Amino acid sequence: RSDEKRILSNVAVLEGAPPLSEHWQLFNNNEVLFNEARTAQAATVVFSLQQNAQIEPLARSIHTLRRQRGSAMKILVRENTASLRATDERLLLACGANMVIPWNAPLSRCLTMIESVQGQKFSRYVPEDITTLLSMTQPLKLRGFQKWDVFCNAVNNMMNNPLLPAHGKGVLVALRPVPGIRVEQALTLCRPNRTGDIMTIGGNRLVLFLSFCRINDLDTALNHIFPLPTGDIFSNRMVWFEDDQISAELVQMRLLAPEQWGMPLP
Repeated sequence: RSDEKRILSNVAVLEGAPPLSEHWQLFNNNEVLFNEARTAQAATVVFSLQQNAQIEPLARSIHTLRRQRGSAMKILVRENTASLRATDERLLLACGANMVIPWNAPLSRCLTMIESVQGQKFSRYVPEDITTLLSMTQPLKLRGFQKWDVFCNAVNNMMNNPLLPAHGKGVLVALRPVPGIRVEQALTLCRPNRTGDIMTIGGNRLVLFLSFCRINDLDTALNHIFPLPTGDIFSNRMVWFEDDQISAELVQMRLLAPEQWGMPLP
């Protein structure tokens, strides 16, 4: 029947202690724990975080578990060594973890937090593609059309990522089509070939983000993405190439009603 009371945990979480009840099961590492958690349903899964190199493989495992097992499972990250940055915490929580047990919390407090998550159902939306999430902490790996909010999020995660270079992150360009063309039609002509080049449609504008592109190279970039001259497709264009200008424009973009958000044609 139900595995709601079952606790699957890496050995490191109990800091040397044996299983605390008949419900606890211990695993020598996060790989064997994850493989077991794959067959669980409503169980508590407690991964151990030792070093920063484990963040991405852990993000992938949490993501796989949340998407494939559903909302009943409680997925916890026990930070054993002081390593988790605020950005990587945001990533792990967005991938499907209910809670992170920080390093400075002793074993007794760790045990209190494990009991606190019981009966808690995961109600947050988790994106299907892990690259949508990894774009929070890693350079943009998305390409092509993205829904307005997903586009806004990816560009915003890029401006706020402290590991990225301060300069030349790319160019944000909002293109307005000529009277005879709808944005949905202009979108079918928008075919970027580079990873990091994404676009969206909304409020009668085609909005592109071109990674590592200098402002002087914008026309060159646009000539490669479109098979026809951009002057024949679009009447107007608004460009932002400085971090403050891009961030200021993402604020104005986030004000667009979902009824005004466009989607690609079938």
